[PDB]
Amino acid sequence: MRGQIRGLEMASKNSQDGISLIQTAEGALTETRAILQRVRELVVQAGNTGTQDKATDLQSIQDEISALTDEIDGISNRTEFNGKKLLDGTYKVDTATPANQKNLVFQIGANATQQISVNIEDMGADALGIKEADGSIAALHSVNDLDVTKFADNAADCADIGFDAQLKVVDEAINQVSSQRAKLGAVQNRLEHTINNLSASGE
Amino acid sequence: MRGQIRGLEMASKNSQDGISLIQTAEGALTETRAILQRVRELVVQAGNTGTQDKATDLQSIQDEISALTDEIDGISNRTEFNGKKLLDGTYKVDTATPANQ
Amino acid sequence: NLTAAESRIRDVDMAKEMSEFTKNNILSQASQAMLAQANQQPQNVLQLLR
Amino acid sequence: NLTAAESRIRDVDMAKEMSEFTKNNILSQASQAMLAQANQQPQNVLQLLR
Amino acid sequence: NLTAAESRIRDVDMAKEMSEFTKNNILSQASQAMLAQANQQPQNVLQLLR
Amino acid sequence: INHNIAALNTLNRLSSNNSASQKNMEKLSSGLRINRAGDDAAGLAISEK
Amino acid sequence: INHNIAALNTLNRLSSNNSASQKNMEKLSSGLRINRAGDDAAGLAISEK
Amino acid sequence: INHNIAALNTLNRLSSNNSASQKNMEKLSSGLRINRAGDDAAGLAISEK
Repeated sequence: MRGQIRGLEMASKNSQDGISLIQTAEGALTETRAILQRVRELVVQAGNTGTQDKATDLQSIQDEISALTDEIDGISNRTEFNGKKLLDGTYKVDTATPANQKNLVFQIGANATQQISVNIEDMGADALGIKEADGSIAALHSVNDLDVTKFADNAADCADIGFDAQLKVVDEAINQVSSQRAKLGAVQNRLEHTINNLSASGE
Repeated sequence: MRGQIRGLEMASKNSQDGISLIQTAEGALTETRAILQRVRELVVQAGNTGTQDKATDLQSIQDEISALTDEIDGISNRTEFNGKKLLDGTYKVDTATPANQ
Repeated sequence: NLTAAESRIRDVDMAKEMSEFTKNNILSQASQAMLAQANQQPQNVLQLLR
Repeated sequence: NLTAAESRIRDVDMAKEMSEFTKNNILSQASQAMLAQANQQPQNVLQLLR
Repeated sequence: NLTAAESRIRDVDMAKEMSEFTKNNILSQASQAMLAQANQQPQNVLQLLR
Repeated sequence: INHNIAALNTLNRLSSNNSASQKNMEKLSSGLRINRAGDDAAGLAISEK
Repeated sequence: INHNIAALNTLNRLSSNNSASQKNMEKLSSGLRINRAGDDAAGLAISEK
Repeated sequence: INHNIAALNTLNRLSSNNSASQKNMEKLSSGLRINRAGDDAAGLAISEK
């Protein structure tokens, strides 16, 4: 009994610790979401300034956007909880090889297998993900915007220099971040629920 | 007499122990009930967002719900009183075969 | 967040720890009373001698 | 209109939430008082020993 | 309205329940005093032996 | 008369009073009369619904 | 009866009430009910969009 | 629970609100939303031109 009791309280501590890890990652992704919001604003504004302003001004917009990218990588790589750099692709959700997923095992209960799995990925190349991001598309859209001159070259009828494609893929990156944050919120709800059961059982 | 006396007090201890087992299971089911409450909320909200929001957003709601499911299984399988995993179907109320209840 | 984890390791929950303080004291007081009872047997041994 | 919906998801109704704050506090204070009553039984146990 | 009914099932009237808390405690204290009186008869039995 | 004193109604009523006081706190610290399904099973189910 | 008192539902309900009050402030100081993705994950995603 | 209180989301949201109010005045006293290049870098460059 005692074994499982003290082990159970320790498991609850472990769970709260997992929650706070999620708090750090969640804050990083919150800020990432603010960045991507600003990016989308610049994409829309770039969209009209395919008429209004020149490749010089579009290049200024690109300066800002590229800086914002560099910050996204900066979040992905500086973000550490007790040194744990998470947002990097080390903890990809599902590699081609399941052996290389590097899944995250939080211990949750006192006994064997009373644990879970967690994964995460966001970085510069977090645009639309097929299995890789893609080649000329779905990677730069987060990393290197097309907002250099290429909107002055053509409207949305190209899909590689088209405005619609651009805006779409940005919105999809947003949907991946939003999805990740949503999952994490669910997970910490799960954890808290469990911690209630752990403390109860402990009593 | 003595036989039945000490046996009787032991039986009362045994009964209290059974109660506390029930306390553990009851707490697990309390939490399960909170989960299911949240689920129902998401179902209602999903109901109106059959108009308001898209299959992407419904898919986000599904992400949360699926997580909550996975927690229900997590309760059913992590819940143990001195190692006794109860909520599992091992102790089904009434199998087709009464021998396997 | 790190502050929270730090505290969970470092900061004691002084409610529970107060209860443990209470408990350990009363166990000490009780224990002493048990000594005061323990050391009275020999004097009735003396009553057998006297 | 979208601002309204945004707020209805995001913006808390701080009136109700204030009332919940009030409530949760007083439940905490009451709970502590119940601890202060809980931890006084053992000392009358001592009175049985002493 | 449903909140009201919910509460009437769920929410305890902590005034009355406080009074019941008071009562049950004092019954415990009294009971213990009755034990302290109960366990003093045997020692006058000893006075008959001694 | 002392191998087994008769003052066990004393102790049983004592454990009962202490049990009651415990339950009282369990209600007051939480603020519920249904903190546990044995308090009121029927009303629990209803309240759920 | 005092090696391990039974007044731990007390402390657990206490940590729960204090947890709640904390969350309350986290909402009020910010002015949000979605200050954290565990408050409302679904509505968070929606609100994002 | 008091060696390190958990009421730091309080202070962080406070410094954030005060930061915002500062920025608000910086805009209002000047009458600009581009008083500083971090407000809007892109629109700053454009506005320059």
